[PDB]
Amino acid sequence: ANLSMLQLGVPDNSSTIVTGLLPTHWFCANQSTSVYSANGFFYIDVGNHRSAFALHTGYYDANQYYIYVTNEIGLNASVTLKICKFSRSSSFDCIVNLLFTEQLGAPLGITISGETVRLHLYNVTRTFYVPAAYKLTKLSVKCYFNYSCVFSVVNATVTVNVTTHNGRVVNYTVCDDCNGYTDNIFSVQQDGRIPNGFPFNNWFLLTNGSTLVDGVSRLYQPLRLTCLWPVPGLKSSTGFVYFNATGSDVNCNGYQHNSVVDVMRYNLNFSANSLDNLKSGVIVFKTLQYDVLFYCSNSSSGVLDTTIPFGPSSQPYYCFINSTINTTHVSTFVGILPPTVREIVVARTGQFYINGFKYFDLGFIEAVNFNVTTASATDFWTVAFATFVDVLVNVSATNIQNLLYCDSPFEKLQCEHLQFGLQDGFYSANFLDDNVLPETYVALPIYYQHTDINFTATASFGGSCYVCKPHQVNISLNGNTSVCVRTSHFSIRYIYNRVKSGSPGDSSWHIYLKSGTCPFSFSKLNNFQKFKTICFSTVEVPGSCNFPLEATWHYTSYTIVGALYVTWSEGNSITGVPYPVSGIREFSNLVLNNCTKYNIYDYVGTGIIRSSNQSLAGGITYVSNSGNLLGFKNVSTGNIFIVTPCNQPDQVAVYQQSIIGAMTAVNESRYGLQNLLQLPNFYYVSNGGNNCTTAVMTYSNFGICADGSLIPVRPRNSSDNGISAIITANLSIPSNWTTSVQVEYLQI
Amino acid sequence: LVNVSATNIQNLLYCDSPFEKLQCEHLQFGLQDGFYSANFLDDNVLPETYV
Amino acid sequence: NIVASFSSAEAIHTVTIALNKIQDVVNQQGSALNHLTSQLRHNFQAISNSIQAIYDRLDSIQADQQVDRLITGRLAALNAFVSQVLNKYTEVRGSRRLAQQKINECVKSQSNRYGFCGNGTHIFSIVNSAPDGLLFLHTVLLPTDYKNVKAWSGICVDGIYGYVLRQPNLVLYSDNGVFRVTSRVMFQPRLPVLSD
Amino acid sequence: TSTPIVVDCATYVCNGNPRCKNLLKQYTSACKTIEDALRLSAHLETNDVSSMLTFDSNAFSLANVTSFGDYNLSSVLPQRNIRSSRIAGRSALEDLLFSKVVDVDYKSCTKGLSIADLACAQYYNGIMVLPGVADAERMAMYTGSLIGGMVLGGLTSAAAIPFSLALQARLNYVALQTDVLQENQKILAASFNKAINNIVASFSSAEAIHTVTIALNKIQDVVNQQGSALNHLTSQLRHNFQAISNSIQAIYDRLDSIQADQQVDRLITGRLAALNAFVSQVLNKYTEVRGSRRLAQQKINECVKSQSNRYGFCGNGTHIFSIVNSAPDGLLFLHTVLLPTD
Ligand SMILES: *[C@@H]1O[C@H](CO)[C@@H](O[C@@H]2O[C@H](CO)[C@@H](O[C@@H]3O[C@H](CO[C@H]4O[C@H](CO)[C@@H](O)[C@H](O[C@H]5O[C@H](CO)[C@@H](O)[C@H](O)[C@@H]5O)[C@@H]4O)[C@@H](O)[C@H](O[C@H]4O[C@H](CO)[C@@H](O)[C@H](O)[C@@H]4O[C@H]4O[C@H](CO)[C@@H](O)[C@H](O)[C@@H]4O[C@H]4O[C@H](CO)[C@@H](O)[C@H](O)[C@@H]4O)[C@@H]3O)[C@H](O)[C@H]2NC(C)=O)[C@H](O)[C@H]1NC(C)=O
Ligand SMILES: *[C@@H]1O[C@H](CO)[C@@H](O[C@@H]2O[C@H](CO)[C@@H](O[C@@H]3O[C@H](CO[C@H]4O[C@H](CO)[C@@H](O)[C@H](O)[C@@H]4O)[C@@H](O)[C@H](O[C@H]4O[C@H](CO)[C@@H](O)[C@H](O)[C@@H]4O[C@H]4O[C@H](CO)[C@@H](O)[C@H](O)[C@@H]4O)[C@@H]3O)[C@H](O)[C@H]2NC(C)=O)[C@H](O)[C@H]1NC(C)=O
Ligand SMILES: *[C@@H]1O[C@H](CO)[C@@H](O[C@@H]2O[C@H](CO)[C@@H](O[C@@H]3O[C@H](CO[C@H]4O[C@H](CO)[C@@H](O)[C@H](O)[C@@H]4O)[C@@H](O)[C@H](O[C@H]4O[C@H](CO)[C@@H](O)[C@H](O)[C@@H]4O)[C@@H]3O)[C@H](O)[C@H]2NC(C)=O)[C@H](O)[C@H]1NC(C)=O
Ligand SMILES: *[C@@H]1O[C@H](CO)[C@@H](O[C@@H]2O[C@H](CO)[C@@H](O[C@@H]3O[C@H](CO)[C@@H](O)[C@H](O[C@H]4O[C@H](CO)[C@@H](O)[C@H](O)[C@@H]4O)[C@@H]3O)[C@H](O)[C@H]2NC(C)=O)[C@H](O)[C@H]1NC(C)=O
Ligand SMILES: *[C@@H]1O[C@H](CO)[C@@H](O[C@@H]2O[C@H](CO)[C@@H](O[C@@H]3O[C@H](CO[C@H]4O[C@H](CO)[C@@H](O)[C@H](O)[C@@H]4O)[C@@H](O)[C@H](O)[C@@H]3O)[C@H](O)[C@H]2NC(C)=O)[C@H](O)[C@H]1NC(C)=O
Ligand SMILES: *[C@@H]1O[C@H](CO)[C@@H](O[C@@H]2O[C@H](CO)[C@@H](O[C@@H]3O[C@H](CO)[C@@H](O)[C@H](O)[C@@H]3O)[C@H](O)[C@H]2NC(C)=O)[C@H](O)[C@H]1NC(C)=O
Ligand SMILES: *[C@@H]1O[C@H](CO)[C@@H](O[C@@H]2O[C@H](CO)[C@@H](O[C@@H]3O[C@H](CO)[C@@H](O)[C@H](O)[C@@H]3O)[C@H](O)[C@H]2NC(C)=O)[C@H](O)[C@H]1NC(C)=O
Ligand SMILES: *[C@@H]1O[C@H](CO)[C@@H](O[C@@H]2O[C@H](CO)[C@@H](O)[C@H](O)[C@H]2NC(C)=O)[C@H](O)[C@H]1NC(C)=O
Ligand SMILES: *[C@@H]1O[C@H](CO)[C@@H](O[C@@H]2O[C@H](CO)[C@@H](O)[C@H](O)[C@H]2NC(C)=O)[C@H](O)[C@H]1NC(C)=O
Ligand SMILES: *[C@@H]1O[C@H](CO)[C@@H](O[C@@H]2O[C@H](CO)[C@@H](O)[C@H](O)[C@H]2NC(C)=O)[C@H](O)[C@H]1NC(C)=O
Ligand SMILES: *[C@@H]1O[C@H](CO)[C@@H](O[C@@H]2O[C@H](CO)[C@@H](O)[C@H](O)[C@H]2NC(C)=O)[C@H](O)[C@H]1NC(C)=O
Ligand SMILES: *[C@@H]1O[C@H](CO)[C@@H](O[C@@H]2O[C@H](CO)[C@@H](O)[C@H](O)[C@H]2NC(C)=O)[C@H](O)[C@H]1NC(C)=O
Ligand SMILES: *[C@@H]1O[C@H](CO)[C@@H](O)[C@H](O)[C@H]1NC(C)=O
Ligand SMILES: *[C@@H]1O[C@H](CO)[C@@H](O)[C@H](O)[C@H]1NC(C)=O
Ligand SMILES: *[C@@H]1O[C@H](CO)[C@@H](O)[C@H](O)[C@H]1NC(C)=O
Ligand SMILES: *[C@@H]1O[C@H](CO)[C@@H](O)[C@H](O)[C@H]1NC(C)=O
Ligand SMILES: *[C@@H]1O[C@H](CO)[C@@H](O)[C@H](O)[C@H]1NC(C)=O
Ligand SMILES: *[C@@H]1O[C@H](CO)[C@@H](O)[C@H](O)[C@H]1NC(C)=O
Repeated sequence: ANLSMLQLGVPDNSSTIVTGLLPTHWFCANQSTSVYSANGFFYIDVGNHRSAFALHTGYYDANQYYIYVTNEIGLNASVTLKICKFSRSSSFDCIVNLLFTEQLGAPLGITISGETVRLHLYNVTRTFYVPAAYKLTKLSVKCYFNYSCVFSVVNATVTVNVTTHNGRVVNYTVCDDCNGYTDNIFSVQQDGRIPNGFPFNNWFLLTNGSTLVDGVSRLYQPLRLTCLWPVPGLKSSTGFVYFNATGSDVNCNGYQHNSVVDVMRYNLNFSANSLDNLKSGVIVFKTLQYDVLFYCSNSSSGVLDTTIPFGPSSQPYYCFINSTINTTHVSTFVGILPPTVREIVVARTGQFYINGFKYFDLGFIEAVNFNVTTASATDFWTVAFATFVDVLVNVSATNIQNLLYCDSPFEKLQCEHLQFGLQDGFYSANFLDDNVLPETYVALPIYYQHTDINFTATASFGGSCYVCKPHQVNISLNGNTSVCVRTSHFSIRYIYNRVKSGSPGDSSWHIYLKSGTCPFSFSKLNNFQKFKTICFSTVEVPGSCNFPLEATWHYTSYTIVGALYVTWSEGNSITGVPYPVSGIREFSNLVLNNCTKYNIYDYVGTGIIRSSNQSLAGGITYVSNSGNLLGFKNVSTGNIFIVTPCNQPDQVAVYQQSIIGAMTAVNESRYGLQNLLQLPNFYYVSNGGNNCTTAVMTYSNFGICADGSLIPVRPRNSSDNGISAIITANLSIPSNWTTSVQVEYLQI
Repeated sequence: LVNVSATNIQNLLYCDSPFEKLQCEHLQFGLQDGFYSANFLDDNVLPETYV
Repeated sequence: NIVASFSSAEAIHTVTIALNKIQDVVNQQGSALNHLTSQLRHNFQAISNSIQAIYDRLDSIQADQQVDRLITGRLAALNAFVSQVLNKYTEVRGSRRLAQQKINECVKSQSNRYGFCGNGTHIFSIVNSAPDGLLFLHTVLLPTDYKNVKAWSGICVDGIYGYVLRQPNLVLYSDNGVFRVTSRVMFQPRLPVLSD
Repeated sequence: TSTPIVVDCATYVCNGNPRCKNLLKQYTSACKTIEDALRLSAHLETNDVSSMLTFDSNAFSLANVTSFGDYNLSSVLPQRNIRSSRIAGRSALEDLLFSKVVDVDYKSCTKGLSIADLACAQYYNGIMVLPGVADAERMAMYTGSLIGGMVLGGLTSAAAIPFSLALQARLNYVALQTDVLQENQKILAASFNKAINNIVASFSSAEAIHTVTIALNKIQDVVNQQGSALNHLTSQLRHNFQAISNSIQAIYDRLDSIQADQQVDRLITGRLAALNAFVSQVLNKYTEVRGSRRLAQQKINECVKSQSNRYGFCGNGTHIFSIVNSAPDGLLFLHTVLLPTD
C-alpha cells in the first residue's frame, strides 16, 4: 500500500510497527460491482471516470446512518462524503456532507471502530461520531481497473513493518509474526497521542479510591506518551530505569519526545499456566535516601520466598516492603494481590499502583528496577513512558473504550459537554484559563502589626520498631503549650524537624496535620481570615476544636501523634496574612492589568482591575445587584478602579462537527478563527470569505453560511394588487385559475 | 432609617409617625403613591400562660 | 407533492413547517418525563439517594432524618411537574377551540374570511389525524392569468340619468363596444339586464 | 414578540470558578437542559416572527404621502430615507412611542474604564440578552407594504388610485352610495386630521385620550415585566443558601475541598433551582405571546387588507380602514371608523 507517513502515523528516517485497520491486497479487477464484508476501505484513482463506495447493513433500516462516497476526477479528485439516512440516492438526515479536493494517485479511505468513523484524506484525518456505525459491515464497490481504480477491502488486526527514508515510505510488510501485537503494540503519535482505534488491552485507569465501571467523564490520567518500548527485553542484567526514556536500550516505537515523565507503565505478559506465570524476583526502587524492596509470597511468612505473580493466580499472595537502615531491616506487610495481575504503574512521586489501585507511597523515586528473574524476554509486552492529561473517556467494565484528548477548541467543546460529538447549531463557551493568580488586598486604614507562630513537631523512631509507631513526638507552639495573637495581624507555619536526626531516616515517616474538627483548614489560616480572638494550644482545652497530627510509614500504617487545639470568636480584630510583611507601615496590595485574586473591603473574587477617573460622589464600594464588585474608590484619594471578569463567555457556531465561527465581546482572533468583523453590538470571528451561497444556521436578521461567512436575511418577497373600485378604468380581472393545497397542523 | 455611605451618615430618618414607619418598614426613602400592607407589630413584654 | 414532501413547489415550505411543529410536540412530552425521572438521582443533603442504603447504615433515629430530606426534595419535584402539566393543558385547550372553529367554518360551511383557512380563495378542506392533533389540507384557488378590462363607472342616459350596477362586486365594461358585466373576482362575463 | 434570553449553564452558577467546573459534571443532564430550553424557544420565536414580516416593493413605494393628500398620513409613514444604506426608518409616531416608554452593546463590557451599566452587570453573570427579530427595517418594510395597499387600487400595471377613491369604495361596501358628489369626504378628511393630531398629542403627553391611555399603560407594562424577571433571576445570586458564603472563592479560601465541595454543592443546587424557575417563567410568557400573535394576524388580514363586517371587532363603529405601526414588542393599530352624528 503506497501510503504516506501521515496516513501510517510514522516518523521519518526510521523503522516502526504499525497496527490496526490497514490496507493489504488490491482488487485490481474489472468485475464492475461487488460486495464484501468490511470494516473500511482504501482506494486509489487517477483516471477520468466516476467511482463510488458505500458502507451499509445487510438490510434496509430507515434509521441507520449509511456512509456514501463518490469520486470524480479532473485536474484533482473531487471527493464527496455523505453520512446520512436514505429513502431506500435521496438523503433526508445527515451528519456530514463534505467535499474535498485531493491529489490524484492518493490512497483515500474510510475506517470504522465502534461508533467512530475515520476519514483518511492522504495528508489529514478527520473524525466523526456516527450512531451505530459498527453495523455498517457490508461494503459495496462500483469501480474498475479499466479506469485506474484499485481498492483494498479492510478487515482487521493487521500488523505492518514500516520503513521510512527521506520523507518516503520504503517498506510496508505485513507480519506473519507479531502475534498479539494488535492488542498491545502501537506507535506513539505526534504529540504523544495513543492512536484512535487502539484497544487498551491491559491499560487501567488509575485511582486513589473508588473506580469507575461504566460511563463518560473527564479524567486526569497518564495517557500522553513520550516513549513506548515494545517487548523491551528487560532482564535481571538490565539495571535501573530513570523514568525519562533516555536509556541505551529504549528503542521507542513511533515518535519520541525527549523529556521527563510522570509515570512508567508496565504492560505484563502471561499465560493460562500458573507455572509460567509465577516468577522469582523483586521490584526495587531508588529513593532519595534508601533502596526500597517490594516482593510477595504465597503464605504470610514473607521471609520464606521472593516472587512476583503475573496473570491469574489460584491462591492469595501477600506483598511486603523491605528497606534497611544500617541493618535496621524494616519490613512490613502491605496487602493482598488481586486474583489477576495485569499492569504495574510507578510514579516519580512515589505512588505505586497495581491494576489501577494504589498500594503504597514512597517519598520519591529516582529510578526503578523491575527485577524479574527469567529465561526469556516474554514477561513484558511494553513499557510506556507517560504524562498526565485532561481526557474525555468512555469507560466500560472499568476499561477504556474511547479516549478523546481535548487540546483543540472543538475537542474542548466535546469535553465541556461530556459528549462524543455534538449537534450542529449554537453553543455557549467559556474555556476558563485556569492558572495561578497574584493576590491583591485592600482594606480600611490600620497600622500593620504582625506576629509569627510555628506549630512544630520533632520526632524519634525505632523505640522497639518502625512502621508500628513513632517512639516520641515533641509538639510545640513557638516552644510553648499555648500561644495567642494579641496583634492586628498574624501568620502560622507547620514544621516537621526530620533534620533533628542529622541523617534523615525519618524521611520514611510522614507527619502532618489532618483535616480538623474546625470550620477552617489550618493551612488556610494565612489567607485573609478574620477573627475577634483566637489562641492556640498543644494541650486539651475545653470547647476547642482541633487538628489531629498523624504519622505514617510510607502510608501503610497510620497513627495519631497528637493535635493542635484552637479557640476563637468571630469578628474583625485579627487578620491572617499570607507572609511576614515587613517595613510597611500599613498593609495593602494592588495589581493591575491582569487576572488577580482579590480581597477588597471583604469582597472576594477574581478578575482584572484597571484604574479610571469618574466623578463618583458617594461611598467607596460599587456593586452589582448580584453583590459583585464593579469598582471601588481608594479611600484616601479620588482614584477609582474598575473590576472586570477576565473569563468572558462567547457563542460558538458548530456545523459538520466543526467550529464555524463565533460571536464575541472581545476584539480578538479566537478558535483558529482569524477574520474579524465589527457589527453594531458584537464582533464576529470566522475563517470564511464573503461569497457563500446561503445560510445554514440563522438568528435574527443574519445567517451563518456553510463556510462561516455572514449573510443578511431578507424578508419573503410577496405582493398583490388592491381592490378595484367603481371607476372608469383599465382593470385586471383573473380568468385562469389553478389550485394549491396548503398544510396546517393543530394540536388537540 | 439610615442611608450610609463610606460608613458615614448621609440621610437620617427617625421613624416615629405612621408614614415614617412605612418608610422604615420598606427600607425606602419615600414611597410610590398607591396601596400598601401594614402591620406595625406592638413589640413588648407579654405575660406567659401555661395549660 | 404533499405526500412526497412529507415522505422526504412552495408546498414544501408549508409541509416543512407542519413537520417541524409535529416533531416539536413529541419531543416536549418526552423531555418533561425525562426531567422528572432524572431528578431522582439528585441526592439532596443526605448520605445517599437510595433509601435502602441509608437504612442499611443508620438506625431510624438518624435515618428518618436523612430520608425526610430526600422525601422533601422528591415531593418538590413532583409539585413542579404538576405545574408544568397543567400549563400544557391550558395551551392545548386554546388550540382545540381554534381547531373546532376551523372544522365548522372551513370544512362544513366554507367561509369568506380572507386570510383564515388558506391564503387564497377557499374551496374546501380535508382533515386528517396527526400525532396529538389534526392536519388540515386547505384547497384554494390561485389566479394565474387575468384580462385587461375597459371598465365604466355607469351609464348616463340623455345626460341626465346615471344608472349604475346595484351590486358593487360587478364591473360594467366595453368589450370593443359590446357592453358586458363581470365579477370583479372572476372573469365570467354576461350581458346586462335592466334588473342589474 | 419579546426578547430572547440565553443563560450560561455554568457562569450563572459559579462565575468562572474552576472548582465548580468539576463539581458541575454530576449535573450535566440537568444543567444542559436549561440551555436547551432557552435556545429552542429563541429559535421557534425567531422563525415565527420572520414568517409574518413579508415585503412588497410596489406598495412600499406607493405609501408616499402624496397618495393620501387631504387625509395626511405624515406621522404614520416611515421616513423614506435617512440618507443611508437602509430601506426605511421609524415614523414620527413610532419615534414617540419608543422614546416615551423607554439591544445591549456587548462590545463595551470588556473595556473597563467606567463603572459598568446594568446590562454588562447582567452579562457578567452569564445572562445574555439577545438581539431582536422584529428589527426596525423589517417592521418598516412590512408596515409600508400594508399602507401602500390602501391606495394601490385594483388597476392594471401597478397604477394607484387616489385615497379619496379608495375610501369611497370602502363606503360603498357598507352601503351603496347614491350621490355623485362626495359631500362627505371633506368633512371626514378634516375630522380624520383632527383625530390623528389628537392621538399624536395624546401619546406625546376627545375620548381618544381614554383609548390612548390604555395603549400606553399596556405598552409600559410589557416593558416592565421583562426587566423585572431578569432582576429577580440576578438578585437570587445573593441568596446565600445553607453555606458559609455566597462567594465560592470565599469558601475555597477558608476550607479544603473535603468540606468546601459540600458547601459549594449547596450553592450549586440552589442556583440550578433558580434557573429552572426562570426557564418555566420564560416559557409561559412565550405561550401568552403566541396567543396574541394569532389575533394580530387575524386583524391584519380582516381589518387592513380586506375590511370586515364583524361588528364589535376592529373598532366600535363602522370600520372603514386601519393603519398599523410598530410599538415596543408589538403593533399599534389605528382603527378608523365612522360615527353617526345626526
Ligand atoms: C443615599 O446615599 C447615596 C450613596 O452615597 C446617595 O446617592 C449619591 O447622591 C449624590 C448626590 O449628592 C450623587 O451625585 C453624583 O454627583 C456627580 C458629581 O457631580 C456633582 O457634584 C460635584 C459635588 O457635589 C459638583 O462639583 C458637580 O457640579 C458641577 O458640575 C455639573 C457638571 O459639570 C454642573 O451642572 C454644576 O453647576 C457644577 O458646576 C455636580 O453637581 C454626578 O456625575 C453623578 O452622576 C449621575 O448623573 C449623571 C447624570 O444623570 C449620570 O450620567 C451618572 O451617569 C449618574 O447617574 C447614575 O447614578 C444614579 C445614582 O446612583 C442612577 O439613577 C443613574 O441610573 C446612574 O446610575 C448608573 O451608573 C452607576 C455608575 O455611574 C451604576 O452604579 C448604576 O447601577 C447605574 O448603572 C451624581 O449626581 C452620587 O453618585 C450618588 N452616589 C451614588 C454612589 O449613588 C443617595 O442620594 C442617598 N439617598 C438619599 C435618600 O438621599
Ligand atoms: C492520588 O493523590 C495524589 C495526592 O497528592 C496525586 O498525586 C499528585 O499528582 C499531581 C499529578 O499526578 C502532582 O503534582 C504536580 O503535577 C505537575 C503536573 O503537570 C501539569 O502542571 C504544570 C504546572 O501547572 C504544567 O506545566 C504541565 O503542563 C501540566 O499541565 C508536575 O509537573 C509537578 O512535578 C513537580 O515535581 C517534580 C518533582 O518534585 C519536578 O521535576 C517538577 O519540576 C515539578 O516542579 C514543580 O512543582 C513543585 C511542587 O512542590 C514546585 O516547588 C516547583 O517550583 C515546580 O513548580 C507535580 O508532581 C502531585 O505532585 C502529586 N502528588 C504527590 C504525592 O506527589 C495522585 O495523582 C493521585 N493519583 C490518582 C490516580 O488520582
Ligand atoms: C399565497 O402564498 C404564495 C405562497 O404559497 C404566494 O404566491 C406567490 O406570489 C408571488 C407574489 O405574491 C409570485 O410571483 C412570482 O414570483 C416569481 C419569483 O421570482 C423570483 O425567483 C426566481 C426563482 O427563484 C428568480 O429568477 C427571480 O429573479 C426572482 O427572484 C416570478 O418569477 C414570477 O414572475 C413571472 O411569472 C409571471 C406570471 O406567469 C410573468 O408575468 C413574469 O414575467 C415572470 O415571468 C412572479 O412574480 C409566486 O408565484 C407565487 N407563489 C405561488 C405558489 O404561486 C401568494 O401570493 C400568496 N397569497 C395569495 C393570497 O395568493
Ligand atoms: C507471553 O508469554 C508466552 C509464554 O507464556 C509467549 O508465547 C510463546 O512465544 C514463543 C515466543 O513468542 C512461542 O514460540 C516457540 O518458539 C520455540 C522456538 O525454538 C519453539 O520450539 C516452540 O515450539 C513449541 O510450540 C509449537 C507451538 O505450540 C509446537 O508446535 C512445538 O512442538 C513446541 O511445543 C514455539 O514455537 C511459544 O508458543 C509461545 N508460548 C505460548 C504459551 O504459546 C508470548 O509471546 C508472550 N509474548 C510476549 C510478547 O511476551
Ligand atoms: C525483609 O526483612 C525481613 C526482616 O528480618 C527478612 O526476614 C529474614 O529473611 C531471612 C531470609 O528471608 C531469614 O533467614 C533465616 O535463616 C536462618 C538460618 O538457616 C537457613 O540457612 C541455612 C544456610 O543457608 C539452611 O541450612 C537452613 O535451612 C536455612 O534455610 C533460619 O534458621 C531462619 O529459620 C530463617 O529462615 C530471617 O530470620 C528473616 N527474618 C525473620 C523475621 O524471620 C526478609 O528476607 C526480607 N525480605 C527480603 C525479600 O529480603
Ligand atoms: C518559625 O520557625 C523558624 C524555625 O523554628 C524560626 O524562625 C527562623 O529564624 C531564622 C533566624 O531569624 C530565619 O533565618 C535563617 O537564618 C539562617 C542564618 O543566617 C539562614 O541559613 C537561614 O536561611 C535563614 O535565613 C528563618 O528564616 C526563620 N524561619 C522561618 C521559617 O521563618 C521562626 O523564629 C519561627 N517563629 C517564631 C515565633 O519563633
Ligand atoms: C480591533 O483590533 C484591530 C487591531 O489591529 C483594530 O483596528 C486597527 O485600528 C488602528 C487604529 O484605528 C488602525 O489604524 C492604524 O493607526 C496607526 C496609528 O494612527 C497607523 O500607523 C497605521 O497605519 C494605521 O492607521 C489599524 O489599521 C486597524 N487594524 C486593522 C487590521 O485595520 C480595531 O479597530 C479593533 N477594533 C475595535 C472595534 O476595537
Ligand atoms: C522531647 O523533649 C525531651 C525534653 O526536652 C527530650 O529528651 C531529653 O534529651 C536530652 C538530650 O538527650 C536529655 O538530657 C534530657 O534528659 C531528655 N529529657 C528527658 C525528659 O528525658 C526528647 O529527646 C525530645 N524528644 C523528641 C522526639 O524530640
Ligand atoms: C546510620 O549510621 C549513621 C552512621 O553510619 C548514623 O548517623 C550518625 O550517628 C552518630 C551516633 O549514633 C552521630 O554522631 C553522627 O553525627 C550521625 N550522623 C550524622 C550525619 O549526624 C545513623 O543514625 C544510622 N542511622 C540509623 C540507624 O538510622
Ligand atoms: C425580492 O426581489 C428583489 C427584487 O428583484 C430581490 O432583488 C435583489 O436581491 C439582492 C440579493 O438578494 C438585494 O441586495 C437587492 O437589494 C434586491 N434588489 C432590490 C431591487 O431590492 C430580492 O432578492 C428578493 N428576495 C428577497 C427575499 O428579498
Ligand atoms: C365623479 O366626478 C369627480 C368629478 O367628475 C371625478 O373625479 C375627478 O378625477 C380626476 C382624475 O384625474 C381628478 O383630477 C379630479 O380632481 C377628480 N375631480 C374631483 C372634483 O374630484 C370622478 O372621477 C367622477 N368619477 C367617479 C367614478 O367618481
Ligand atoms: C414621496 O415621493 C417623493 C417623490 O419625488 C420623495 O421625495 C424625493 O426623495 C428622493 C429620495 O432619494 C429625492 O431625490 C427627491 O428629490 C425627493 N423628492 C422631492 C420632491 O424633493 C418623498 O420622500 C416621498 N415621500 C414619502 C413619504 O415617501
Ligand atoms: C499536510 O499536513 C501538514 C501538517 O501535518 C501541512 O503543513 C501540509 O501543508 C499538509 N499538506 C497538504 C498537501 O495538505
Ligand atoms: C478480508 O477477509 C476475507 C475474510 O474475512 C478475505 O477473504 C479477504 O481477502 C480479506 N481482505 C483482503 C483485502 O484480503
Ligand atoms: C522490520 O524491518 C527491520 C528492517 O527490515 C527489522 O529490523 C525488523 O525486525 C522488522 N520487523 C518485523 C516485524 O519484521
Ligand atoms: C514559652 O516560649 C518562650 C518562647 O521564646 C520561652 O522562653 C518560654 O520559656 C516558654 N514558656 C515556658 C513556660 O517554658
Ligand atoms: C500579567 O501578569 C504577570 C504576573 O502574573 C506580569 O508579569 C505581566 O506584566 C502582566 N500584565 C499584562 C497585561 O500582561
Ligand atoms: C479617566 O477618564 C477618561 C475619561 O474621558 C479616560 O480616557 C482616562 O483613561 C481615565 N483614566 C485615568 C486613570 O485617567
